[PDB]
Amino acid sequence: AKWVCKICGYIYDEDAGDPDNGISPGTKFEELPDDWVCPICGAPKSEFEKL
Ligand SMILES: [Fe+3]
Repeated sequence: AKWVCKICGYIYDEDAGDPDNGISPGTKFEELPDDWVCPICGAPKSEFEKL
């Protein structure tokens, strides 16, 4: 799945993960740490919408 940061437009792609911030590819959004935030704008998970 992809999820979009409603603040900045960043797309969290679960296939890509977010390895620079400790997230391996294939990590589902729901598996992201509570303290993970948009690596662009720092918005919390609450500001993401699933596409
Ligand atoms: Fe953002």
